[PDB]
Amino acid sequence: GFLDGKRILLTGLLSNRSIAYGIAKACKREGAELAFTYVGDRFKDRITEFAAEFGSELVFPCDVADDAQIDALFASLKTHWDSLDGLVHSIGFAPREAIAGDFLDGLTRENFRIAHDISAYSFPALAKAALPMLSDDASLLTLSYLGAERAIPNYNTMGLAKAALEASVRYLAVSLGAKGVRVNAISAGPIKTLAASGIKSFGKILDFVESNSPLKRNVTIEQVGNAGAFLLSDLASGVTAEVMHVDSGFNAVVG
Amino acid sequence: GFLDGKRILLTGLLSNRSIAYGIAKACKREGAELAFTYVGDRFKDRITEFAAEFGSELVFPCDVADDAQIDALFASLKTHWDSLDGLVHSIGFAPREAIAGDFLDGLTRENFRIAHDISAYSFPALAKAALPMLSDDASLLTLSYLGAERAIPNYNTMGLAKAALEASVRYLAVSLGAKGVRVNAISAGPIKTLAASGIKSFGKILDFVESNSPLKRNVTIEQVGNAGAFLLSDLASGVTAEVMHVDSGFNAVVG
Amino acid sequence: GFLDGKRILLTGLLSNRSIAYGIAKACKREGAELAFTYVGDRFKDRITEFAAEFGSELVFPCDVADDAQIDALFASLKTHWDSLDGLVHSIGFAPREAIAGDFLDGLTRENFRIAHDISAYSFPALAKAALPMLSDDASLLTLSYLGAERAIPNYNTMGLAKAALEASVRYLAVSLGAKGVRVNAISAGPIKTLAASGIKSFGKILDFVESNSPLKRNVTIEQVGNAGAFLLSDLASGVTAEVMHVDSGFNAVVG
Amino acid sequence: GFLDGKRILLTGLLSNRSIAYGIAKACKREGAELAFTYVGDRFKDRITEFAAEFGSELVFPCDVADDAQIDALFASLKTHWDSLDGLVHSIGFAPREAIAGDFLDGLTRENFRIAHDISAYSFPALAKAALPMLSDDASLLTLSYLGAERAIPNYNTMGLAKAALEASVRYLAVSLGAKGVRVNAISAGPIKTLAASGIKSFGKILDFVESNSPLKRNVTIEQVGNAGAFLLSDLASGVTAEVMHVDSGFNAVVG
Ligand SMILES: NC(=O)c1ccc[n+]([C@@H]2O[C@H](COP(=O)([O-])OP(=O)(O)OC[C@H]3O[C@@H](n4cnc5c(N)ncnc54)[C@H](O)[C@@H]3O)[C@@H](O)[C@H]2O)c1
Ligand SMILES: NC(=O)c1ccc[n+]([C@@H]2O[C@H](COP(=O)([O-])OP(=O)(O)OC[C@H]3O[C@@H](n4cnc5c(N)ncnc54)[C@H](O)[C@@H]3O)[C@@H](O)[C@H]2O)c1
Ligand SMILES: NC(=O)c1ccc[n+]([C@@H]2O[C@H](COP(=O)([O-])OP(=O)(O)OC[C@H]3O[C@@H](n4cnc5c(N)ncnc54)[C@H](O)[C@@H]3O)[C@@H](O)[C@H]2O)c1
Ligand SMILES: NC(=O)c1ccc[n+]([C@@H]2O[C@H](COP(=O)([O-])OP(=O)(O)OC[C@H]3O[C@@H](n4cnc5c(N)ncnc54)[C@H](O)[C@@H]3O)[C@@H](O)[C@H]2O)c1
Ligand SMILES: Oc1cc(Cl)ccc1Oc1ccc(Cl)cc1Cl
Ligand SMILES: Oc1cc(Cl)ccc1Oc1ccc(Cl)cc1Cl
Ligand SMILES: Oc1cc(Cl)ccc1Oc1ccc(Cl)cc1Cl
Ligand SMILES: Oc1cc(Cl)ccc1Oc1ccc(Cl)cc1Cl
Repeated sequence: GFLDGKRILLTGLLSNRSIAYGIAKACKREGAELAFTYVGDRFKDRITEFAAEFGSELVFPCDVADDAQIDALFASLKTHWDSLDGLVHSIGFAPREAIAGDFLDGLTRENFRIAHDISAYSFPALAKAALPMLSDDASLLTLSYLGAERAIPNYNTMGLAKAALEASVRYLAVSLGAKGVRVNAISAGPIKTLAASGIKSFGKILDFVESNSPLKRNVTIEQVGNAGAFLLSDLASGVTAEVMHVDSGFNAVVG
Repeated sequence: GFLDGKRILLTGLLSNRSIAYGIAKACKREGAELAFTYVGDRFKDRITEFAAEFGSELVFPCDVADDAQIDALFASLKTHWDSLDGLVHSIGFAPREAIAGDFLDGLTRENFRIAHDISAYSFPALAKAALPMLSDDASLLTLSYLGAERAIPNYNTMGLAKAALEASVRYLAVSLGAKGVRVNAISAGPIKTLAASGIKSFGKILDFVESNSPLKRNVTIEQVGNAGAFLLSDLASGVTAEVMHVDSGFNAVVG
Repeated sequence: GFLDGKRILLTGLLSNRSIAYGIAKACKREGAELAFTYVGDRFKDRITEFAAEFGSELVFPCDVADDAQIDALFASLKTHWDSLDGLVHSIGFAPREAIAGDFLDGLTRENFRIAHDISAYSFPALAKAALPMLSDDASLLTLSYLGAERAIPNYNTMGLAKAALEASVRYLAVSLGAKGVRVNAISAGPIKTLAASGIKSFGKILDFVESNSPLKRNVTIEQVGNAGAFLLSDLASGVTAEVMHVDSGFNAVVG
Repeated sequence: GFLDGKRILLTGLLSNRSIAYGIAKACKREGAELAFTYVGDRFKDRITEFAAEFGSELVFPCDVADDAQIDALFASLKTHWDSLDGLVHSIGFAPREAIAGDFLDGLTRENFRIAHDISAYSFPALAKAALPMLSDDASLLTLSYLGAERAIPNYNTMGLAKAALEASVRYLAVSLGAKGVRVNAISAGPIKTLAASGIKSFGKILDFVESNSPLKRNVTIEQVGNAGAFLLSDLASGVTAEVMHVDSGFNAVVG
């Protein structure tokens, strides 16, 4: 495949419906060696099964809230890999009331801090931590959503963080571009995942996109996965600082 | 003027070259009643002179880092005004190494938190706090910069925060829109202010914009001031969730 | 008013519900001297009444399809005015099948040519013809629609033309910017006008915008009129190459 | 490869330096069957060599200015293929004075018409003509430039046309989306091609992009070729109505 010999670290793989899971499957198919992260002592079993499922024994704990675990992540990976080719940032979180009902109702300084801490800062944080062992043609990938660019019901505080996330894609691309590293994001359409359950009336969003998107259909973690695999490969060596919509074209219309 | 009888609160007035100062002058000229905020026990004298200069006795301390001062601000304002017609958010801050040289060099979880805390969160924070005494045709205004949408040298972490700020403009517009309140931002071109001094090689930016902007000239706090006065007025009752460029058109070209 | 002593030529005034009519009323109120154009020998009477209604005797024929009438327009205006301060381009047209049903169904080389000829080319064309008699602080204004940036049902070929129109705003801004002339567009929300009648299911669009816009209301020619007067005035001397949304914020949300 | 069994028609292949040539090479590598078009009785020899070079005997004349040749193109192709999987629109033209010096100097109704006729209309025109023989998972691709979104020196009239082209990408995506057809564009960075020679001071642009792009390097027809191959493949089945930048990230920065 077009990822033969590429070593890729994936975050955010929580279940077999996770976006990170879709990307992992596509990357393995295209011939990459994978490494995974998990959050919390408990999930170690579930993620190891997933890793083994993709032919990997490399799993590392990393709660992006903790600077310690982040530095430890790449110190540990370095004992197995001396060169990192790909990094998949598929991580997001906000207190649930900050993504429910009215934007102001759920707004608190703490909710704001957490949402941006975990959903935005973590990307460039991981990048900075990985820099020393990044190959010269390395590719960094993150996941964003249309809510960053336009106001979407219930998305609220998460929207602000995503806007920051996308801005970081650009500033990262400039900082790491000299070395030859590319940084991109995929703005994915709605997908029924674990995290998606916390967004109020997510079903309304799925129905609406299926009805109004140009392709009249929702996207899959396979379609997002393939797009991700492409951006991580040398096929996209001309692409950086890009926010690529994988949403059946929904962003481009007025529903 | 087109602001006769409007009561407007302005933050960020620090010196006579401040953007907030430009907006203040324009609003007064168009007939508004002004109120001001200052940071730190010390600046009370300097801001009181400015307030008097605009025919106001209303100055209140407000460090947007402190929830207490924010709640106290509108509690105090309520003893003078029972109705707030306008709110000007002209506030920004990041640790200086976070806006110097390389994006990653200046990136730390703390620098990130501070920048977003003060430059982004504070806007919707003030909005939420002012909501109870906001008129039905009230208008909220904030200041942003091209660095949110494109990667600008040295702007770094501030770019991420501004992106979040612009996103909050949209989500605020939806939340307060029902009541009839409008929320907008002005994306101002570079202006030699106090804060601007902290941006490395700011002079290079001024020269470049003057040379490459369609109008071949930099903007003034009077031009930003007038635009702000417009957006705060009923003349712009059809405008909300808008990021208006006041930058001599620089954003629309490739220099 | 903030347009005292400004001489402004308005195209597109067809009925008292026209956007151009809204702009004219606002401009007169703020103290401008107005001049008007009409299409076809017949409408001369109706437009002269309107002109008189705004205290003007200056009406000139100008079918923007004809280079002759365009050059003649400013030759004639020059006999009354030696200096033009403002130009309002409120003109649009496409064959009706090109803005009905399916995009491809209504697509023909001729329909394409006409739509772009009248709706896009005419703006920079009028600009070029007016250049010799334009003041140094002159302001040019055109009207666009969200359909240029996103696909809107039935707008079809008109969307392509508007996209070109908005692009011309930018290139015009660069070309005339040196002299000191500003070029802008207002992206207006849906308004029940004569032309609007030709857009299939225009009523559905009005209802949708009223329901989903942040301000939960449609815009008026008065609100667009005021925005236009602002952009035409020195109050907006810092603004050029801008496409300003006057649509109750509709563009910024997902409905 | 990921294009095994796909039948793709390519326009715009003029020299081994053409963008279409880069795309052709990448598609063949990934396993597609190719067909080519040429303009003018004369170039038939040169294009047949190129086609043979990619293992194809299918070349058809098509001057997109002529409705006749366009209809004849797909009538002829239908005798060899009963199903078209891909269409590559790599065509552009404007009278040379329309892309030299000042925007207004080169502006004439005729120059405007031609530029939009050949560079914008031709895309949806070809699409409509190909519709009857398009497969349900077909993918259409066109080439655009940053000049559509921002004012670039000398690009002038071409910028307007590209803006229209990108708008057509969106309306096309909606019209053909129901059937399952995807429509996308690649916004390519500057590449030294035949057409590029007609843009005044093209060398200045190449140097500037190489110096200021995040990757500090210009792009190749191979990099654009790969991106194009991706968008034409099922790997990108989640992507439509997208304008993908392949420009080393240049668009995302301020140089
Ligand atoms: N699911 C969708 O419809 C959709 C659409 C667009 C964008 N996205 C974005 O895609 C990304 C991945 O979400 P998903 O939908 O694949 O979901 P998912 O819920 O299956 O996984 C989200 C992951 O985030 C991780 N995470 C949360 N807080 C963390 C922390 N403090 N430290 C480390 N990891 C943490 C979880 O462990 C989990 O693996 C998120 O940024 C989400 O906003 C999702
Ligand atoms: N100066 C420019 O060229 C320029 C360009 C675009 C945008 N902006 C934005 O305009 C706004 C005004 O900045 P300016 O350049 O006019 O500068 P200025 O330095 O005169 O004012 C900035 C203000 O921020 C205030 N501030 C900082 N930390 C604060 C805190 N914790 N609590 C409350 N207030 C705090 C300061 O007291 C000061 O009054 C900022 O948001 C800035 O990003 C400025
Ligand atoms: N009404 C809306 O909802 C809306 C929304 C967005 C944009 N617009 C834009 O507003 C502008 C004016 O539309 P309106 O709604 O005020 O309409 P209106 O229907 O009352 O007027 C249309 C105008 O087209 C002009 N016109 C047509 N062919 C012409 C030609 N060959 N030469 C000169 N003038 C010609 C006429 O003078 C007429 O006044 C158009 O560019 C339209 O696209 C309208
Ligand atoms: N080369 C660049 O730097 C660059 C960058 C971005 C976008 N583009 C776009 O890419 C496309 C191809 O440009 P290129 O640089 O690969 O160039 P190229 O000059 O080698 O090819 C341009 C093609 O236009 C075609 N063409 C011209 N007039 C035509 C007509 N009347 N009918 C049909 N076809 C006609 C010719 O077949 C020619 O091969 C154009 O749309 C151009 O705007 C080019
Ligand atoms: O960004 C998302 C967008 C959609 Cl449409 C669905 C799920 C998303 O992902 C999240 C949603 C809420 C929280 Cl709290 C965390 C995450 Cl990761
Ligand atoms: O945002 C700005 C943009 C420009 Cl071009 C110039 C000055 C700006 O204002 C600031 C810059 C840096 C910091 Cl830390 C704080 C502020 Cl208020
Ligand atoms: O552009 C418009 C957009 C809207 Cl929502 C309503 C009216 C518009 O104006 C026109 C619409 C169609 C044609 Cl043929 C001509 C014109 Cl002037
Ligand atoms: O769009 C382009 C952009 C660049 Cl940077 C270089 C070449 C381009 O393509 C053209 C430019 C001018 C003409 Cl007349 C024809 C074509 Cl095909």
